[PDB]
Amino acid sequence: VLYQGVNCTEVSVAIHADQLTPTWRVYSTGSNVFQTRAGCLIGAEYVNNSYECDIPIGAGICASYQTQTKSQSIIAYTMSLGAENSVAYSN
Amino acid sequence: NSIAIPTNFTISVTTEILPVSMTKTSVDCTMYICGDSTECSNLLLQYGSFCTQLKRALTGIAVEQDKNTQEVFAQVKQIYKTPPIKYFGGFNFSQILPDPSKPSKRSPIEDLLFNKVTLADAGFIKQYGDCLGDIAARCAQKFNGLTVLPPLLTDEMIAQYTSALLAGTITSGWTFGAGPALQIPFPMQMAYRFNGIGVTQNVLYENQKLIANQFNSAIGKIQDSLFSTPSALGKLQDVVNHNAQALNTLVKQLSSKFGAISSVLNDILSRLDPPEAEVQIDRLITGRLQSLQTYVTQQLIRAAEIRASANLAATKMSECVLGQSKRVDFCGKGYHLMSFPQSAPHGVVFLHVTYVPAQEKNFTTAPAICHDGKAHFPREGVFVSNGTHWFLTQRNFYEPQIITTDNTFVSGNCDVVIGIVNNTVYDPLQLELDSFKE
Amino acid sequence: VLPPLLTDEMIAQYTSALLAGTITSGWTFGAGPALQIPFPMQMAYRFNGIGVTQNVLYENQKLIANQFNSAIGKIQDSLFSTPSALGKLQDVVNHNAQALNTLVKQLSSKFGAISSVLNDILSRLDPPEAEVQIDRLITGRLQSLQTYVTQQLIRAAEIRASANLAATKMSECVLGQSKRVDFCGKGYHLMSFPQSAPHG
Amino acid sequence: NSIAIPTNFTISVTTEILPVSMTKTSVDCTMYICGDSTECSNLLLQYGSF
Amino acid sequence: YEPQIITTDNTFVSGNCDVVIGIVNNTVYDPLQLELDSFKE
Ligand SMILES: *[C@@H]1O[C@H](CO)[C@@H](O[C@@H]2O[C@H](CO)[C@@H](O[C@@H]3O[C@H](CO)[C@@H](O)[C@H](O)[C@@H]3O)[C@H](O)[C@H]2NC(C)=O)[C@H](O)[C@H]1NC(C)=O
Ligand SMILES: *[C@@H]1O[C@H](CO)[C@@H](O[C@@H]2O[C@H](CO)[C@@H](O[C@@H]3O[C@H](CO)[C@@H](O)[C@H](O)[C@@H]3O)[C@H](O)[C@H]2NC(C)=O)[C@H](O)[C@H]1NC(C)=O
Ligand SMILES: *[C@@H]1O[C@H](CO)[C@@H](O[C@@H]2O[C@H](CO)[C@@H](O)[C@H](O)[C@H]2NC(C)=O)[C@H](O)[C@H]1NC(C)=O
Ligand SMILES: *[C@@H]1O[C@H](CO)[C@@H](O[C@@H]2O[C@H](CO)[C@@H](O)[C@H](O)[C@H]2NC(C)=O)[C@H](O)[C@H]1NC(C)=O
Ligand SMILES: *[C@@H]1O[C@H](CO)[C@@H](O[C@@H]2O[C@H](CO)[C@@H](O)[C@H](O)[C@H]2NC(C)=O)[C@H](O)[C@H]1NC(C)=O
Ligand SMILES: *[C@@H]1O[C@H](CO)[C@@H](O)[C@H](O)[C@H]1NC(C)=O
Ligand SMILES: *[C@@H]1O[C@H](CO)[C@@H](O)[C@H](O)[C@H]1NC(C)=O
Ligand SMILES: *[C@@H]1O[C@H](CO)[C@@H](O)[C@H](O)[C@H]1NC(C)=O
Ligand SMILES: *[C@@H]1O[C@H](CO)[C@@H](O)[C@H](O)[C@H]1NC(C)=O
Ligand SMILES: *[C@@H]1O[C@H](CO)[C@@H](O)[C@H](O)[C@H]1NC(C)=O
Repeated sequence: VLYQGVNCTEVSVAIHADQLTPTWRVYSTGSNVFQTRAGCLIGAEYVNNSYECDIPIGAGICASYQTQTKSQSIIAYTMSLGAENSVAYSN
Repeated sequence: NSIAIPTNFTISVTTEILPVSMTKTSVDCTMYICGDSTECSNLLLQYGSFCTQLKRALTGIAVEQDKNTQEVFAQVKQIYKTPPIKYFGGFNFSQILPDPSKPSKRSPIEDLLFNKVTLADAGFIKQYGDCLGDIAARCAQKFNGLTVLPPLLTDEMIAQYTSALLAGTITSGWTFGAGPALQIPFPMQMAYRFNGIGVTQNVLYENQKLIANQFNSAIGKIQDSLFSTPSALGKLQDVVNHNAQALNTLVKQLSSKFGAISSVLNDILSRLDPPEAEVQIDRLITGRLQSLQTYVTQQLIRAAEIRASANLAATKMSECVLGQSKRVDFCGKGYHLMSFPQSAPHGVVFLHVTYVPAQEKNFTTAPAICHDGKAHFPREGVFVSNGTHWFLTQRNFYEPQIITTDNTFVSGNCDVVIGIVNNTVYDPLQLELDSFKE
Repeated sequence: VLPPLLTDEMIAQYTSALLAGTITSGWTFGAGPALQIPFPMQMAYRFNGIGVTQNVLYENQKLIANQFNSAIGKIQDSLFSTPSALGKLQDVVNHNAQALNTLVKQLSSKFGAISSVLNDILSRLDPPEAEVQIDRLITGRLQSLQTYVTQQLIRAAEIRASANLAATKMSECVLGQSKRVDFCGKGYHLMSFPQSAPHG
Repeated sequence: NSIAIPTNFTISVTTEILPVSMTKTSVDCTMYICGDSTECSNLLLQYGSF
Repeated sequence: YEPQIITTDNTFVSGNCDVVIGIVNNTVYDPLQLELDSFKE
């Protein structure tokens, strides 16, 4: 779940005080809360590895459902634009 | 009988500015019409799916703008890098290639383009701000339910696409645009572009330093022209201003009464009992419904305009940057040689490099030369006379050559051609074969 | 109704300049200074451009000139004889007249009110009732203006697309030679000539 | 092994008609809705920026 | 890729060996000169 336009601190505080209008809660532990430019993304683990964009979120951040380590989950990542190809330019 | 033929040329660089995307807005139906009011929301539900239609229209617009940006910039399958030498025959690309020393890795021209355009929305998380300002200063400041979504591609990621495209065209010309990227020395890419516009390769090789100096000067002129003229980036500022105006109008409409006792919904609920308050609320709902439909209709029309502009920009990228186009005025004014894209907020700026004839001279011409009772026509080029001798020249560059049987072709007699003139048409083999024995 | 910024005389002057440039210098004036070239040599270039050698033009130059003069006379007779040829421009005028007439006619609509005339509402009814009836007429007239403006914006977008196509046609058909099949008419493109028309 | 090749040609002239511009209009919102009526104008003011 | 022998029929001549940057030394074969020599001996 992406909470648009707010800080993750503000969302966590509202959750602890039970002040939010939705009656459902997304299970939240450390590493599962990621601050994006669009808003606070809760329920996806951010990784260093970039990939092709599958489900776009915004501001360069995309998410996908992939097998991690050993165990499938939703992850968030910075979009990869393509493979690198350095052209052997010479005179 | 008079024909004017260029004796010199200028390499000119011009600028074309096209919008690619518009700010992606999002409108909170319940908050705008019935902000934090259960009774109003319950009255709003009696109008059906109206919001849902508004939500779908605005989501479709946001997706369309992401689609337009992706189609315009993501036309290359790989991110190409330039060589570390940065030597391309003497051509200086330091004003169009990324500057590694500054954050965002944008070119000198791209930072100038970004500094010139003032962005009113600049979507990001803004809730942290709250108060302590002199005044809230917005365009709803979020509070009235109107927000701006960030783009999927960031400005840095657009700059990376532009860099990949520049590296591709500089090191491989148009080859990478139609398959694998094949390296070519830059003077040989330009020489082929020269062949593309009907001027031979030797013109470029003989004058390579002059061409490089004209290119570098033209680029410097572009940088100075954009810096000096504050209104150069008119189209992008107009797109930003129109979206800001649409949102300022939509928010300001909330202060209107539309026939109600008061524009504040809480005053209506506080002062009147349900059966009258429902009427006053229905009047306010009608006014807000009209304002939202007008706003969305204008955003859809503007979105269609942006789609058309983005489609034109992608078309120009394919035909001007990833190829060479023979369409007049498509890729700048003059004969098109090559183009370079630059990123700009909400759009793209194209630098169009063209060949422009200069310093023309008028020579006497003739449709054909009659030699031994035969009409000789050019295979390429036109016939000229300096007043004493006839020569064959290129149409786009004065270069006199001896008229020979290797440059012309023969069809018919000399009686049929109205403007035919008498001149000697040399034959190389005969002079040497006659030279060979006698 | 506001006048156009460029008057019919100014449009005629642009068309004349384009014709003089094309005839005297062909495609040259659209990409550098105008350079005079004999017209038959301009056509020889254009024929080579479409894959036909220069001698085809020169051996048959009088046939080509006679076919040209006949075709132009046929254009004048075709436009004179068939009024529907210019329907695309006439519709632009007619639709605009209808939109304006419709908007005026909307003033006579009651929109549920007892009368369409504000002075009658004010004369016969007390302020409160008059205010209700007037507010209703205001709502109906605002709805009519919103409809008119929305329709004008949609037609403006259609006209903008047409104008952009026309600008592309000027640059590629008049100020050059196009290789796009059926872009500049049926057949292999040799050349084009613009003419001014009201609203187009 | 059969190819057709023109032995003659015709120079043809055709006509393409394109709109360029539409009549430019301007609307007096107050006069249209509330022509020469003070009371109507005073109620019209409650619709803001329309 | 389809390599051919460089001859005076495949290339054209304009200018001398100085103004062109990066020119290389290679033999360009004349068709006629070889043929003329065969006509002689
Ligand atoms: C490609 O072109 C750029 C300019 O478009 C060249 O950079 C320019 O290099 C000159 C000489 O190094 C710089 O002049 C010096 O500038 C400093 C600025 O503090 C000044 O103190 C010195 O007295 C001198 O005037 C010039 O500023 C610089 N311009 C920019 C925009 O960087 C670059 O060297 C060219 N490269 C090639 C390979 O031709
Ligand atoms: C290719 O086609 C053109 C026509 O498109 C041929 O030229 C035409 O030839 C006919 C017969 O010679 C001409 O008809 C005659 O015209 C005179 C005019 O005074 C009339 O008195 C005769 O009774 C007869 O109708 C026709 O005018 C002429 N058209 C033009 C424009 O010159 C041409 O000969 C054809 N070439 C080949 C190789 O088939
Ligand atoms: C027209 O061109 C011819 C040949 O390029 C000129 O004649 C040559 O002039 C140079 C001196 O400039 C002499 O060295 C050559 O021997 C001349 N060649 C011949 C064949 O005469 C001629 O002078 C030019 N005329 C004009 C008016 O420009
Ligand atoms: C080109 O040269 C030919 C001769 O090689 C000229 O033909 C002669 O023209 C004169 C009149 O000008 C006649 O009296 C002769 O009988 C013609 N002889 C032949 C063999 O045709 C021709 O007129 C010349 N053209 C120009 C433009 O000077
Ligand atoms: C191509 O051949 C020419 C000779 O035909 C070379 O020019 C000579 O280069 C040497 C270099 O030591 C000089 O000493 C001679 O004086 C030059 N002669 C002339 C007539 O210029 C040229 O250098 C050769 N180029 C390459 C790349 O091998
Ligand atoms: C969230 O609040 C903290 C408070 O220290 C601030 O540092 C951080 O930048 C804020 N994040 C956003 C996205 O505003
Ligand atoms: C991404 O890489 C940086 C490298 O310094 C690291 O600090 C950061 O924790 C990494 N993020 C994740 C989610 O692994
Ligand atoms: C290309 O030529 C320039 C000439 O200054 C030279 O500095 C550069 O090293 C050359 N590059 C290669 C790859 O030969
Ligand atoms: C060349 O052009 C000039 C333009 O003023 C004209 O006066 C001159 O007569 C022309 N000369 C020829 C030979 O066409
Ligand atoms: C063409 O113009 C340039 C302008 O700098 C000049 O340097 C060059 O010598 C000119 N060439 C001719 C042939 O006039």
